[PDB]
Amino acid sequence: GSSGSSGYVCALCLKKFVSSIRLRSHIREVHGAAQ
Ligand SMILES: [Zn+2]
Repeated sequence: GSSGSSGYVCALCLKKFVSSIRLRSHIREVHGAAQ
């Protein structure tokens, strides 16, 4: 396997973030996966 990508990226909007949490909540406010 190959390595590279360090940061985290959304699975829907495909947007990169600073940390995991910052991305998690983003999906709850932007994507709101708490339906
Ligand atoms: Zn997103």
